[PDB]
Amino acid sequence: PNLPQRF
Amino acid sequence: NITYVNYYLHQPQVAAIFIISYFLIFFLCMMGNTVVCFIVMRNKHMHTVTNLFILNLAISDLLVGIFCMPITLLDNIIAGWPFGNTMCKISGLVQGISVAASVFTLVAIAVDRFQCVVYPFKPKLTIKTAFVIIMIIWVLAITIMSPSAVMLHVQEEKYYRVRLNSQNKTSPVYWCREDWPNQEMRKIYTTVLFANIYLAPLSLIVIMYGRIGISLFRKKQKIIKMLLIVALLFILSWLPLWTLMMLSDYADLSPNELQIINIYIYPFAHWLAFGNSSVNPIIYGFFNENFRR
Amino acid sequence: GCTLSAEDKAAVERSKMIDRNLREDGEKAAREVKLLLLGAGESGKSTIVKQMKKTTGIVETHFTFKDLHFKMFDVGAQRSERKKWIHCFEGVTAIIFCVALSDYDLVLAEDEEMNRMHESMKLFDSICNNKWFTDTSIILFLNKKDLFEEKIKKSPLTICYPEYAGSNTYEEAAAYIQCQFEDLNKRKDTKEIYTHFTCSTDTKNVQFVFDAVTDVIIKNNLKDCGLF
Amino acid sequence: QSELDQLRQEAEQLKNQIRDARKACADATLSQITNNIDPVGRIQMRTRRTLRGHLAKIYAMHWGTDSRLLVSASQDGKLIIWDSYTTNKVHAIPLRSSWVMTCAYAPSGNYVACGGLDNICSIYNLKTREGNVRVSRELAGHTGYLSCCRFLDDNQIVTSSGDTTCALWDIETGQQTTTFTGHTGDVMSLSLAPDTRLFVSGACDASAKLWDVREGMCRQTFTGHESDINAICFFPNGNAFATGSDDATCRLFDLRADQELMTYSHDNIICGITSVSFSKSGRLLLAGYDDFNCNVWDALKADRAGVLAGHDNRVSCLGVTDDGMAVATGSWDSFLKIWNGSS
Amino acid sequence: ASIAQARKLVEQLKMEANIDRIKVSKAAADLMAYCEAHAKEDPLLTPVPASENPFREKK
Amino acid sequence: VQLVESGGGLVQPGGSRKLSCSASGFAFSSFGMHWVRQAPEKGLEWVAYISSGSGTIYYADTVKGRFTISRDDPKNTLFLQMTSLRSEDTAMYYCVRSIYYYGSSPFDFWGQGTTLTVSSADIVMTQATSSVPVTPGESVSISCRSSKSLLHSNGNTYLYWFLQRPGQSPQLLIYRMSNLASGVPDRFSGSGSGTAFTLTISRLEAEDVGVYYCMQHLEYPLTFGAGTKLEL
Repeated sequence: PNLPQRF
Repeated sequence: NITYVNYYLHQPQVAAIFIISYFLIFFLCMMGNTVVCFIVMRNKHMHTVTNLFILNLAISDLLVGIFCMPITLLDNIIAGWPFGNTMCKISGLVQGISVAASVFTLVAIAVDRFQCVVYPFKPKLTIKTAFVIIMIIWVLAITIMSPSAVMLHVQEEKYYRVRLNSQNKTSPVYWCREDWPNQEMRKIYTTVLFANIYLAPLSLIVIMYGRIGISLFRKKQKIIKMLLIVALLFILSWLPLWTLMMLSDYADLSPNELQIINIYIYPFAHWLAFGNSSVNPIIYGFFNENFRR
Repeated sequence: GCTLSAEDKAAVERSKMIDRNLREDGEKAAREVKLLLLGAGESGKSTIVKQMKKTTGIVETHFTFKDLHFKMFDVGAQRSERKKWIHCFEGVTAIIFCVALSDYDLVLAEDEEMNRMHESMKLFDSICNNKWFTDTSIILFLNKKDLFEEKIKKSPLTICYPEYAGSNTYEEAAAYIQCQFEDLNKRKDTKEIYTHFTCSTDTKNVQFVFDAVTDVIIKNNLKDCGLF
Repeated sequence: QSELDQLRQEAEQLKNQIRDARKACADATLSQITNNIDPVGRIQMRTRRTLRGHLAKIYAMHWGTDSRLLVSASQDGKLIIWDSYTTNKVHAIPLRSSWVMTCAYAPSGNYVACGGLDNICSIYNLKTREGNVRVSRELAGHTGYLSCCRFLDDNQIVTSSGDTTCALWDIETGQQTTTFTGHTGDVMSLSLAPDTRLFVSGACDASAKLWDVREGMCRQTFTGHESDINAICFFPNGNAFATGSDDATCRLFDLRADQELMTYSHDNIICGITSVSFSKSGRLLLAGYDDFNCNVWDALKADRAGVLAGHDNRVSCLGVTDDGMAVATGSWDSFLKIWNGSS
Repeated sequence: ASIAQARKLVEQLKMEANIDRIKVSKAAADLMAYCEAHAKEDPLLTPVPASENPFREKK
Repeated sequence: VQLVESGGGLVQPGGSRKLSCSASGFAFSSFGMHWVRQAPEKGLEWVAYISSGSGTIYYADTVKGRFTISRDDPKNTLFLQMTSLRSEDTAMYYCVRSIYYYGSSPFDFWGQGTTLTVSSADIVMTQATSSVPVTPGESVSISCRSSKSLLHSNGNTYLYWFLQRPGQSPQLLIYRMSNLASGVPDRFSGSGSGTAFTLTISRLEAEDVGVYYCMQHLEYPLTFGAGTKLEL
């Protein structure tokens, strides 16, 4: 899936 | 069963929240920062040395506005980064540089504020010293972030797929996730970042503004309120962020949990995170009156 | 290339040395508070001069108190137009004032019913509302409190301030003259008037000067750094 | 009494006779005669050099005889001798009193003078075998503050103070050779004739007076102004001089005519004039104002020929070199700028 | 009692009133004559080429 | 104004020595110091130079590295740390003062000098004449030439004229080829265009007999001429 972009 | 998700990662009605909220934060984080740039290039007494620091924060917030929040804007409603791998890594690196630079100039502005007040007589600085600090901030914004850009590239989900909006047909997804060959060590790189970017800055911003508070009472209540408001902003506006990203390398979440948070609550988290950059110019411009004149 | 002869390079070195000496002297001078002693003819000027510590010009008395070296400037000898030399004192951190309390009953030397206390009030108006001093805090010192105490016992202050409807005790009287000398300020937003009656001892008054200058440098540095 | 009233009436009659004589000698205004001359273009003076190093308000400056060395005082307790060609600092004179209000340079290039609220004109020696600048003599005797000092030679200096007096000094003896009295207000600026036998002094009483150095007697009085005269400067020819007031008007008077010739003023100009200096040919009447710029005036047509706007504060100094090569402007921002006309 | 001051003032005025004065036209003619005669010798009024300019920025 | 130097004497070759120049009566801090050596019965030769504040230090080609020059401003003393001395260093060393600014007079004062005895691109200076017989009351001229034109672009010509009376330290006569020093009578004058420079001594008398030296100051490796000897 997708892990939101770090900061 | 290859996961055929819908192209629209949210409900078309739900996406309204994302678009509208990010539009609100975008309009002000862009216009206010452009004006803050203008106000420093408008008068001869803006050629002073503190305005170098407020320009540091203004440029940092301008980069935040231009890249970072549009970056998360794309990431939420629509599927994997369509601009390509190179663009996705460049955007992700700008994100980190901007965030680190913003927190570092908050610390530096607090340093400058502290020295001016706690010790009445002090040859605090000059163009050279403060400029050096500006560049130091920038180096550290790149160096502490270097391990971030060290491993990014594009994770080709493949196992996951997309119902292409044209005809709701199969479309393998390739999100811009971090391609870490040593993923195991990164479970503590985030821990070091948590300290270095939230607490060490939070610790400092606490001590210096606090000491200013004690020294000043030893008419002007607006600046006392300013101190507390700025402290609380960084206390509870970047608060859920580190909580969330740390949670990833810490106690694992349920599958349904991880889904719910990472899909809906994390965009809200980024809203709060970019809220610091969005609220920085109003705060540091109208709280002062050397610009309000 | 360089296009500089030997003598040109040596002159550049001498210029750099002179600039370094100027920078060091300016650094020493900035960490040194400047006070301007203004006031009437003999409105407790001498007493102030004694306790704080060739040609009829500026008299610079220097005194130090806890690593805060001061330079206090007595300019009561220049019998010339004040508007022609008061512009030199722009960066002054204080405009320390000395007003005599016994002037309420006394009359000016050129007797025309001109109260000496009223003359001190007139002088205060031209310095508290002068065009140059917009951020300079006065350290007004109401001198000769003992004489006022003795004089107020018989002579009523009404002859000085008719409107005054208090008693004939030092308390109310002083409170009233302090209020009168403090209300002439028209720019209360920027500056302040730190009042204080001069004590008989010569040890506690200089503490008040220390405190007042500390507050004013704190305010100056704070506004220069930028908080309001 | 009766005698005092009679003397006052006699003085009034003398003033009326003088005014009548001046009116009789007044046939045509100077503008009409110079109405037919070709007007100058737009003077476009630009900053050729800048001189940094001062840390406070520059109050006075003076050019040397060689048109290359300049000396400026800046109330920081320093008298810096600059090399205008290379910006290099020749010397740095420490000052006992940091309230210097005037400075001067001897025509021989050996001495520099300064003074201020200390009522003391300090003569400094630059050509000493020791290599450092020493105090040759501290002239004392003036009750009021010193406003301007100028060197006649290496042994004579003429100073104007705030005690309504002008004095001529002998630096070797240290005593006032002659004291010039006659002013009712403070004398604020004086300028010496090129031939060094006469000098004008402008006072706070809105009048300009010509003095004879040897005779020690006021020869003429010049009135017409409405405020204090803060600047003065002889025409190169020596038959005229220009005055600067706080009423925002610069005026040119003629010595032989003993009357006003032309008034230099503009509607948009409301601040006073601090310093005034003529050019080499006398065509340009450079004047520094409090509105942060120096305005170039056509000395024969009362037409603003240009503006020298590069300073962030009030212009307090001005000086045109002996050869007319460049002009120097000092302002309270601790900056001296050398200006020259673009080819 | 200011009598000496008044006598000094009247004597000074009497001295100042005896000076011969030329017409303003003659003074204007002299001023114009000097301004024209020493023209083209004033670097500021009439600029000189950069070759002979010692304050030139090119240096 | 008075300079005294000490520390000289007979030295075994290959050893070390330390010369000191004591300054008195003048601001030593604002003055740059030079060392000028004079071999027995030979011409002058520049050794070292230290600028005011110790900013820059230069040396001669024949003594680079071995010699160490330093100053102590608080105590008003100039040093010259010297090691590995050869037979060519036999000379009597001088302590020369020189301040540099517009109108300055470099090489104005020359110390008495301490004696020492042991048991290219440089602007060559040529003094074709070596001995000029003179008579009192007559006008004599001395010629000195340079390989490279000394006229710099700023209008200055850096050639200095020196006078070494017998048994005395040299005194400055003409600096920058036209300006007369302080204390030297008006009878001395110099001229020249860019390479040939002449010094005219009108109405020569006693106390003028000696050796005249011409020195350049364009490039820091200063070179002194062979020197002309005036015989009475």
